[PDB]
Amino acid sequence: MAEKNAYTVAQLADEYFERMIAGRWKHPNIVRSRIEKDIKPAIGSLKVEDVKPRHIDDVLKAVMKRGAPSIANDTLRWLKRMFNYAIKRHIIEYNPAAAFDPGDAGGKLEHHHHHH
Repeated sequence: MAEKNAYTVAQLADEYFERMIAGRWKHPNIVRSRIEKDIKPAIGSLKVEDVKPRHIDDVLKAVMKRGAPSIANDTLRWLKRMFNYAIKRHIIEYNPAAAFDPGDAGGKLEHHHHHH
Protein backbone atom coordinates (compact mmCIF):
# COMPACT_ATOMS: atom_id res chain seq x y z
CA MET A 1 0.00 0.00 0.00
CA ALA A 2 1.13 3.53 -0.86
CA GLU A 3 4.08 4.24 -3.15
CA LYS A 4 6.64 3.24 -0.52
CA ASN A 5 6.08 5.11 2.76
CA ALA A 6 3.67 7.89 1.83
CA TYR A 7 0.62 6.39 3.53
CA THR A 8 -1.60 7.87 6.22
CA VAL A 9 -1.59 7.11 9.95
CA ALA A 10 -5.03 5.53 9.46
CA GLN A 11 -3.39 2.98 7.17
CA LEU A 12 -0.35 2.87 9.47
CA ALA A 13 -2.78 1.70 12.16
CA ASP A 14 -3.20 -1.55 10.21
CA GLU A 15 0.57 -1.93 9.98
CA TYR A 16 1.10 -0.94 13.61
CA PHE A 17 -1.48 -3.41 14.91
CA GLU A 18 -0.07 -6.24 12.80
CA ARG A 19 3.51 -5.44 13.81
CA MET A 20 3.62 -4.00 17.33
CA ILE A 21 0.63 -5.96 18.64
CA ALA A 22 2.18 -9.10 17.16
CA GLY A 23 5.15 -8.52 19.43
CA ARG A 24 3.88 -7.91 22.95
CA TRP A 25 0.29 -6.89 23.64
CA LYS A 26 -1.15 -9.44 26.13
CA HIS A 27 -4.44 -7.46 26.16
CA PRO A 28 -6.09 -7.56 22.72
CA ASN A 29 -9.39 -5.91 23.65
CA ILE A 30 -7.55 -2.91 25.06
CA VAL A 31 -5.08 -2.36 22.23
CA ARG A 32 -7.67 -2.99 19.50
CA SER A 33 -10.29 -0.56 20.83
CA ARG A 34 -7.58 2.07 21.36
CA ILE A 35 -6.82 2.04 17.63
CA GLU A 36 -10.26 2.99 16.34
CA LYS A 37 -11.14 5.29 19.24
CA ASP A 38 -8.23 7.59 20.01
CA ILE A 39 -5.18 6.33 18.06
CA LYS A 40 -6.89 7.81 15.01
CA PRO A 41 -7.90 11.20 16.51
CA ALA A 42 -8.69 13.29 13.44
CA ILE A 43 -5.45 13.48 11.51
CA GLY A 44 -6.02 9.85 10.54
CA SER A 45 -6.54 10.87 6.93
CA LEU A 46 -3.17 12.61 7.20
CA LYS A 47 0.37 11.24 6.82
CA VAL A 48 3.02 10.60 9.44
CA GLU A 49 5.26 13.30 7.97
CA ASP A 50 2.63 15.88 8.86
CA VAL A 51 2.18 15.05 12.54
CA LYS A 52 4.60 17.47 14.18
CA PRO A 53 4.95 17.59 18.03
CA ARG A 54 2.45 20.47 18.24
CA HIS A 55 -0.22 18.13 16.88
CA ILE A 56 0.47 15.80 19.79
CA ASP A 57 0.03 18.77 22.13
CA ASP A 58 -3.33 19.41 20.51
CA VAL A 59 -4.51 15.78 20.54
CA LEU A 60 -3.44 15.32 24.18
CA LYS A 61 -5.71 18.22 25.01
CA ALA A 62 -8.42 16.81 22.75
CA VAL A 63 -8.34 13.29 24.24
CA MET A 64 -8.64 14.72 27.76
CA LYS A 65 -11.58 16.79 26.55
CA ARG A 66 -13.39 14.10 24.55
CA GLY A 67 -12.38 11.33 26.92
CA ALA A 68 -10.20 11.32 30.02
CA PRO A 69 -6.64 12.13 31.20
CA SER A 70 -6.10 8.42 31.85
CA ILE A 71 -6.44 7.38 28.20
CA ALA A 72 -4.41 10.44 27.16
CA ASN A 73 -1.32 8.82 28.70
CA ASP A 74 -2.42 5.46 27.34
CA THR A 75 -2.51 6.68 23.73
CA LEU A 76 0.78 8.58 24.10
CA ARG A 77 2.32 5.35 25.40
CA TRP A 78 1.46 3.51 22.17
CA LEU A 79 2.46 6.48 20.01
CA LYS A 80 6.08 6.12 21.16
CA ARG A 81 6.25 2.57 19.83
CA MET A 82 4.51 3.80 16.68
CA PHE A 83 7.10 6.52 16.05
CA ASN A 84 9.85 4.01 16.84
CA TYR A 85 8.59 1.75 14.06
CA ALA A 86 8.08 4.76 11.80
CA ILE A 87 11.70 5.84 12.30
CA LYS A 88 13.13 2.35 11.70
CA ARG A 89 11.07 2.40 8.49
CA HIS A 90 12.45 5.92 7.99
CA ILE A 91 9.02 7.45 7.46
CA ILE A 92 9.98 10.21 9.87
CA GLU A 93 13.34 11.35 11.23
CA TYR A 94 12.22 12.41 14.71
CA ASN A 95 10.00 11.42 17.64
CA PRO A 96 7.18 14.06 17.69
CA ALA A 97 6.37 12.88 21.24
CA ALA A 98 9.85 13.94 22.41
CA ALA A 99 8.49 17.47 22.80
CA PHE A 100 6.82 16.09 25.92
CA ASP A 101 7.65 13.63 28.68
CA PRO A 102 7.07 10.11 27.25
CA GLY A 103 8.24 8.37 30.42
CA ASP A 104 9.01 4.69 30.04
CA ALA A 105 6.99 1.68 31.33
CA GLY A 106 6.77 -0.97 28.63
CA GLY A 107 9.42 -2.73 26.58
CA LYS A 108 10.04 -6.35 27.59
CA LEU A 109 12.95 -8.53 26.47
CA GLU A 110 14.03 -11.01 23.82
CA HIS A 111 14.76 -14.72 23.83
CA HIS A 112 16.84 -15.01 20.66
CA HIS A 113 14.98 -13.39 17.78
CA HIS A 114 11.25 -12.83 17.29
CA HIS A 115 10.49 -15.10 14.35
CA HIS A 116 7.61 -12.88 13.22
